[PDB]
Amino acid sequence: MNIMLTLLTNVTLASLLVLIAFWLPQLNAYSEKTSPYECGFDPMGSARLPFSMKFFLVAITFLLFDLEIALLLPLPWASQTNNLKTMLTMALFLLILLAASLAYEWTQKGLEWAE
Amino acid sequence: MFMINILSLIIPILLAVAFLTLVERKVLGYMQLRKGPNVVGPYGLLQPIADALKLFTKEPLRPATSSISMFIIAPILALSLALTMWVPLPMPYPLINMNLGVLFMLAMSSLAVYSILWSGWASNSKYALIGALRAVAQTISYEVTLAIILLSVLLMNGSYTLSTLITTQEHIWMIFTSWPLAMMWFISTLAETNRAPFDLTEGESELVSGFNVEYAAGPFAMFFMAEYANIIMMNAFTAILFLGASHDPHTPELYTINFVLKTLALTITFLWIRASYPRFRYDQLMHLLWKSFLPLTLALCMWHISLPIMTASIPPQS
Amino acid sequence: SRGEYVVAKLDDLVNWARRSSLWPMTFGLACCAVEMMHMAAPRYDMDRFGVVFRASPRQSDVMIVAGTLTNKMAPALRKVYDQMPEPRYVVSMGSCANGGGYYHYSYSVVRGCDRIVPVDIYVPGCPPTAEALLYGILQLQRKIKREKRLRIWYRR
Amino acid sequence: ELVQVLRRGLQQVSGHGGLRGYLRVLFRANDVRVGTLVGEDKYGNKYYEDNKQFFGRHRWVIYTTEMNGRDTFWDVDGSMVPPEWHRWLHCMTDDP
Amino acid sequence: TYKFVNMREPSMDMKSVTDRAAQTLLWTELVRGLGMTLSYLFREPATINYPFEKGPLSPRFRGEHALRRYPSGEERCIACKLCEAVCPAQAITIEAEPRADGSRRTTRYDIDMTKCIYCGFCQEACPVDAIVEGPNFEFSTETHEELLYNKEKLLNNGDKWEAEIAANIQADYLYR
Amino acid sequence: FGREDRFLNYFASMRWFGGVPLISLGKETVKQPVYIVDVSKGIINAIKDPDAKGKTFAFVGPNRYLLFDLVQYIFAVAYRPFLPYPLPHFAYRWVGRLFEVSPFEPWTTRDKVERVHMSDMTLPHLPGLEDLGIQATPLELKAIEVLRRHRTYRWLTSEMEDVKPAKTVNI
Amino acid sequence: MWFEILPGIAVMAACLFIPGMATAHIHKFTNGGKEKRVAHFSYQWNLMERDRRISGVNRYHVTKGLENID
Amino acid sequence: HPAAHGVLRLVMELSGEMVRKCDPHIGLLHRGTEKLIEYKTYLQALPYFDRLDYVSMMCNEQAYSLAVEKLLNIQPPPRAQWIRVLFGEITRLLNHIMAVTTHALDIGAMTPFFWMFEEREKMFEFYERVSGARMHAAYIRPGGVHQDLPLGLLDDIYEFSKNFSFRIDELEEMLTNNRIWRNRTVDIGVVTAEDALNYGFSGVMLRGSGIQWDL
Ligand SMILES: CCCCCCCCCCCCCCCCC[C@@H](O)O[C@H](CO[C@H](O)CCCCCCCCCCCCCCC)COP(=O)(O)OCC[N+](C)(C)C
Ligand SMILES: CCCCCCCCCCCCCCCCC[C@@H](O)O[C@H](CO[C@H](O)CCCCCCCCCCCCCCC)COP(=O)(O)OCC[N+](C)(C)C
Ligand SMILES: CCCCCCCC/C=C\CCCCCCCC(=O)O[C@H](COC(=O)CCCCCCC/C=C/CCCCCCCC)COP(=O)(O)OCCN
Ligand SMILES: CCCCCCCCCCC1=C(C)C(=O)C(OC)=C(OC)C1=O
Ligand code: SF4
Ligand code: SF4
Ligand code: SF4
Repeated sequence: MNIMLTLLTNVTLASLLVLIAFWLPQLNAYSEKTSPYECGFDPMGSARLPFSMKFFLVAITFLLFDLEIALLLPLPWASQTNNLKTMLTMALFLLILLAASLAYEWTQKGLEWAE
Repeated sequence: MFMINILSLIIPILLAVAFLTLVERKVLGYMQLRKGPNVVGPYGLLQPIADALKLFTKEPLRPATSSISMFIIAPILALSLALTMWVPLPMPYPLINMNLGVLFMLAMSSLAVYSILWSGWASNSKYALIGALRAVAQTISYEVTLAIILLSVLLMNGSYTLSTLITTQEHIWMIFTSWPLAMMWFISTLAETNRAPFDLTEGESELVSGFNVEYAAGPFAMFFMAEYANIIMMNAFTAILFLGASHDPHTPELYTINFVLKTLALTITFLWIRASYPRFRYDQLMHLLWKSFLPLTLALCMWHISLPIMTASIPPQS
Repeated sequence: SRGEYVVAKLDDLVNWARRSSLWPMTFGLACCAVEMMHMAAPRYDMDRFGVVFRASPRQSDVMIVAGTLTNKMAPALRKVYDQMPEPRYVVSMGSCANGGGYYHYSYSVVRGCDRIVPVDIYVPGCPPTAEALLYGILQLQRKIKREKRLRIWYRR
Repeated sequence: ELVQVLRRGLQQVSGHGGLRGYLRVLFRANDVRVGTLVGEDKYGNKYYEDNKQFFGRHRWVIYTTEMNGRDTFWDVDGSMVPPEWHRWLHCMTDDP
Repeated sequence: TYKFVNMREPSMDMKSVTDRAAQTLLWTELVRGLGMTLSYLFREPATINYPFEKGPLSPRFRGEHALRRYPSGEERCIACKLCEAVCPAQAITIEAEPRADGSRRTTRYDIDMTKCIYCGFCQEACPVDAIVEGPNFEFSTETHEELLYNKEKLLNNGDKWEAEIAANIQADYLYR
Repeated sequence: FGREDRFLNYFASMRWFGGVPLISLGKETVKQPVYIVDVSKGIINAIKDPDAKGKTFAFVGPNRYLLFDLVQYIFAVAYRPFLPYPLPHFAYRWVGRLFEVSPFEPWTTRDKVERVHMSDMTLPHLPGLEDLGIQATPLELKAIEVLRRHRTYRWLTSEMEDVKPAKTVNI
Repeated sequence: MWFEILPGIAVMAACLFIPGMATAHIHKFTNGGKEKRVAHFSYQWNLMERDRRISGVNRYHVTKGLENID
Repeated sequence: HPAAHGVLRLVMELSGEMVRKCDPHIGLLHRGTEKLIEYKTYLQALPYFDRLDYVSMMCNEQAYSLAVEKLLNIQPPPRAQWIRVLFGEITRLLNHIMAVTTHALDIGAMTPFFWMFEEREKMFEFYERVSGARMHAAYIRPGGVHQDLPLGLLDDIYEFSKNFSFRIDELEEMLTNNRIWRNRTVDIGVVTAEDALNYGFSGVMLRGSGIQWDL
C-alpha cells in the first residue's frame, strides 16, 4: 500500500514536470528547427538502418551468466542449513562451473569483438 | 502523514541534487586553477535556481523523425526511478522497510537503463542510437560483476535487509573485511552511473551529447537531475554497505549526520575522479570488467562463502 | 495597477534567470575561437559567470560566431542556428564574422554572418581579446535584462 | 593559524564600513578584499591597490553608483573608466 | 644529436615484478594523479575579478582607432592617403579638398571596423602621427552600422582618448 | 495560405480533436485561397505600377473549392485520417465562444467560425493579380511546403505529385 | 579560495539531513513516540495484531502493563 | 562537433563503431588567401600568414620573411635573427601546449588544458608586449623585425622559462604513466616509416616512426 502510493507520487511528479515543460514556454516550431541533427548537415541515410553489434557473443553469454546470479542469491539462507558440507560442496561446484565456462569462452577467443 | 514523509524525502533530494551541480562545478574549477560559479548569488549559491528557471522557461522541441510516446516516456521513467531508489535506504530508519531491499534496488537499477535506451532509440538520430548501444554494452559489462559483489559482501550480513547492515557493522566497518571487493564495487558504481572514466552513453567529445542529443529544456533537465540523484543514491548505498555508522536508538540524528557526511565524502570522491582521469574506450571497459573483475569476483565469492563456515561465524536470521 | 506590477516582477525573474544561465554552443571556425578558449581559461573563467559550453544545439542558448564564415559553411551554420530552441541569441565575434574582414573581397567568404542569421552583439577585433569577448557577453546580459516580454503581452 | 585567517576575515568585514558596506561590496563585486585607496574619479569610481596580490589582482576599481545619466548600482561595465585611470588600471604604467 | 623517448626495458627481478603486480592490483599511479589534482585544489586560483580587475596591457597595444590633433587644436591629418594605400584590408576611405583657408584637409575619412584587421600598419605609415590605434578595446555594439566609423566619430575618439594616447606615444616613440 | 498562415495550419491542427467539425459538412461553402508570395508580389507591383494609384484590387487564387473538398485535400496531403462530421451552427458558435476566453492567442473564435463558413465573394469588376503581371499560384503546387510539417515520420518523404489534386467548382 | 566551495556543500548537507531525520520524527509521532515496530516475519505481525486487539483503541502502540490484569 | 576542430566534415562509413572509411571534407575555412595575396604588396601580404596557422603565428611570419629575403638577396641583422629564433621557440611552446592539451581533452582528460592555458596566456602577454597584439603580431617582417624588445622583456621571459619545466612535469604526471591514457594511445594510428615518407608526412609524424629528420 505504501509502495504503490510512493510509486504513484514519483510518476505523478515526473509527469507534472513534463507538462510544465511543454505548456509554460513559448513554442515556435518550424520544419528546419525540428529536423534531425548531424552536426551541420542532413543525414544521408536513416537512423533505423541496421547497426552492427560486434559484442553479440558476449551479449549471448551475458544471458547465461545472469541466471547464475539467480542460482547464487539464495546463498545467505542456504548457509543456515544443518548439512553445511553438502551446501558448501554444491555452491563451490556451481561457481567452479561458472569459472570454467568463462575460461572456455576466453581461451576460444570468444571475448574478442568482431572486426 | 505518510505523504508528508514522501514529500520530505523527495523535495530535499531534488534540492540536494540542484546544489550538487554547483558543488561539482566549483570543485572542478578549483582543481583546474579557476573558481567556478561565484557571481549569481554569494559563492554561486543562486546558480542552480537560475539554471532550473532557464531550462523550464525554454522551448522544448519534438523531433520530426522521433517517436513521440517513448520520447516523452523516457525522462519520466528516469526521474521517477531515481526518486524511487531512495525509499528503502535506512537513515537510520527507511521510509519503506523491505525484507529484500538490496534485490529491490538491483531490479530498479536494472530497469533504469531503459530510459537511456528508449530515449536514444526514440530520438531517431544517429548519435542517439550510438549512445543507446553504448548503454547496452555498459550494462552487459558491469551487471553480473556488480550482483556477485553484492552477494559476496552480504554473505557476512545474513540477509538482504538494508537496516541489518547497521547491526552488522556495530564494531567495525565492513570494508576492513572486504576492501578488495569494495574497490571493485566502487568502480562498478562508476560504471553504473555512467560517470567518468565511463561516461560513454553521453560521450561529449565523441558523440556530441549521445543519447540525449535531441533533448532540450525540461526533459533534458529531468535527465540531468535523474543522473545526479542516482550518483547521490549510489554513494549513499555504498556508505551504508561498507562504512557502518554507529546508531543509537534514542538519538538517530547522530547516525543521520554520520551517514550524510560519509555520502558527501564519496560523492566528492566521484567529482575528484572525474577531474583526474581520461575516458575509457567502451570495449576496454568490457574487457576490464570481464577479464579482471569477473575472475577476482568469482574467487572472492568462493572465499566469502567458505570463510564463515571455516571460522564458525555464520550470521543469524535465515 | 496590480497586474502591471506582477508582470513586471515576472519579467524581472525570467530575465534574471535567462541572463544568469547562458550556454553557448560549442561552435568555432577560426583564430577567434582560440581567444574563446582563453575566455574559458582560468584567468577569465567564464564559467564563474554561469557561462557553460554545451555541444548540442538543443541544449545551447547562445551562438558565438568566432571565425570566418565561408559559402561552404553557411548552410551548416544556418542549420545549427535553426535547431537551437528559443529564446536564442547570436554573438558575432571578430572582423570576419562582423563584415568579412581580411577576406571581405574573396569569392568564397560570406561578407558578415548577419546575412545568414540575425545578430545581437558585434564584438570588434582581429581577434578580439578574451576581455573584449567577455565585455560583449556582459553587454548581451544587459540587453537580456532590458527585455519586457510579459509587459508587452499584458499591454496587448 | 586558523584563528589568524578568521581574524583576517573579521578585519575584512569591519574595514568596509561595517556589515552593510561588507554586503554592499560583496553583492556589487563578488569580492570583499580591502586595499589601499589610490584615488577617486570625478564620476565616483574608487581605485584600490594591494601589491601583495599576484599580477592582475593587485589593482582594482569600485565603480560608481551613478554615472552621466544611468544608474550603475548593478549595471556596471569597463567602459566607465576614464582614460587616465584606464591607463593606470591596465598596467600600461606604474604611476596613478 | 637525438634521444629516444620510448626505448627503456623493465627489470625482471622478483622485486620489480612484485612492484609492478602491486601497481596493477592497487592502482598506485592513479592515486598519484588524484594527488596531483588534490594538490591543485588547495592552490590559489589564477582568476581575476573582471570587470573590477583587468588583464595587463602595453603601450604598444593596438585597440580602437583615433584621429589626433596638434596642441593648438588643428588636425594632424593632411590627407596624404598613406594609411589608405597601406591598409591590407582596404578599410580606409579618404576624400580631400582645400579648406576655406587653403589647407590640405580631409572631407571624408571612414574606417570600416568590420573590415579592419587591427594590424597597426596605418599608424606606421602615417608621417604626422594623425591616425593611431588607441588603448580601448571595449566598444562592442548592437548593430553592424555602429561599427562604420566616419571622420566625426574618429575625431571624437581622439578628443576622448588623447590623454592616454599621448602618454602611450611618449612611452613608446623611442622604439619607432 | 503559406508557411505561417492560419488557413492550412488551422485545418491541419484541427486533427488534434479526433473528428473534423464542419457546418453543413462544408458542402455549402466555396473558397478561393491565394498564395502569400503572390500577394506580396502584387503589393510590390502595385507600388511600382503608376496606373494602380486609386484602384481597388481583388487578390484571389486560380481555383475555387468546396470547403469539404479543400479540407479533405488538406488532410490527404498531411496523410492524416479525415473524420468529418456536421456540427450545428449554434453549437459551433458556442465552441468558438468557449475558446474565446483564452487570455493568450485563441485557438478559434466565433468570428473565425463565421469567416471559415462563408463562400468567397466574386468580384469580376475588380482588377486582379493578372492585371499586375502575376500568374496566381495554384494551391496544389504549394500545399506540400506547408503541410509536410504536419506529417508523421512515415510520410515525410512523400512527393508532391502523390496526393490527387482536389476537385474544383470553377464556374 | 578553496573554502569558497564549502557553502554549497553545507547547503547540500542540510538537504541530506532532512529526509532521515524527518522519517525518525514522523515514526515517533505516529507510533506513540517509541520507534515504530518492525514486522519482518509473521510472528511479529501476529504480536502487533494482538496488541492492536487488546489495546482497546484499535492502535497497536497503546501498551497495557500489569495495571490491566486487575 | 567538439572533436572536429569546427570546420572539418568527416564523412565516415562505420560498421557498428568500427571505421570502414574516412572521407575528410575540407574547404569549410577556404578563404582564398592565395588569390588575395596576388592583389597585395609583400608587406600587405605578410599578415595573411599570421592567420594561416593561428596557433603558430611568428613561425609562419618567419617562413614568409625568409622566402622574401631569399628572393631579395638580403640578410637580416644578427639580433633580429636571435629574436626570431627566441620567439619561434616560444611559438613552438604555445603550439605544443595547445596540441597536447586539446588531444587530452578529446580523449577525456580535461584538467591539464586549464593548467597549461595560463602559461599560454603569459606567452600571449609576451607577444602583446613585443608587438601590441596577443596572437596576430605581424612582428617578423622581411628584413628583420618591426620593433626592438622593450626594456625588461628578457627578464620576464627568463622568469617564465625558469618555471615552465614544473608545468611540463605536472602534465607528464597526469598523463604519461597513466594506464588509461596508455590504453587510449598505445598502438593507435601506427604508421610505418616508408608510408610516412611516401604520404608526405613531416615533423613529429615522421619522428614518431624512427625517422631521424629535422629541418
Ligand atoms: C512544481 C510541481 C507542481 C506544479 C503545480 C502547478 C502545475 C501547473 C501545470 C502546467 C500549467 C502552467 C503552464 C501555462 C499556464 C496555463 C495556461 C496553458 O497551459 O493552457 C492554456 C489554456 O487555453 C486553452 O487553449 C483554451 C482556454 C480555455 C479552455 C476551456 C476550458 C473551460 C474554460 C471556460 C471559462 C470559465 C472558467 C473555467 C474555470 C473555473 C493554453 O495556452 P497555449 O496558448 O496553448 O500555450 C502557450 C502558453 N503560454 C501562452 C504561457 C506561452
Ligand atoms: C516555489 C516553486 C515555484 C517557483 C520557482 C522559483 C523559486 C524562487 C526563485 C528565486 C529568485 C531569486 C533571483 C533574485 C537574484 C537577483 C540578485 C540581484 O543582483 O538582481 C539585481 C536586480 O534584480 C533583478 O532585477 C530582479 C530579480 C528578481 C525578480 C523579482 C522577484 C520575483 C519573485 C516571484 C516568485 C513567483 C514564482 C512563481 C509562483 C508560481 C540585478 O543585478 P545583476 O545585474 O544581475 O548583477 C550584476 C553583476 N555584478 C554585480 C557582478 C556587476
Ligand atoms: C589469506 C587469504 C586472504 C584472501 C585473499 C585477499 C587478498 C586480495 C589481494 C588482491 C586484491 C586486489 C583488488 C583489486 C581488484 C581489481 C584491481 C585490478 O587488478 O584491475 C586493474 C584495473 O583497475 C583499474 O585500473 C581501475 C580503472 C578505473 C579507475 C577509477 C578511479 C580509481 C579509483 C580511485 C580510488 C578507489 C577507492 C576505492 C574504495 C572506495 C570506498 C568504498 C587491472 O587492469 P589493467 O592494469 O589494465 O591490467 C589488466 C591486464 N592484466
Ligand atoms: C572546455 C574547453 C574550452 C573549449 C572551447 C571550445 C571552442 C569550440 C571551437 C571549436 C574548435 C576547436 C574545438 C579547436 O580545437 C580549434 O583548434 C584547431 C579550433 O580552431 C580555432 C576550433 O574552432
Ligand atoms: S577576425 Fe581575424 S582573428 Fe578572427 S577569424 Fe578572422 S582573421 Fe582570424
Ligand atoms: S589597423 Fe591595419 S587594417 Fe586596420 S585600418 Fe589600420 S592599416 Fe587598415
Ligand atoms: S591619417 Fe596620416 S597617413 Fe592617413 S591620410 Fe591622414 S596624414 Fe596621411
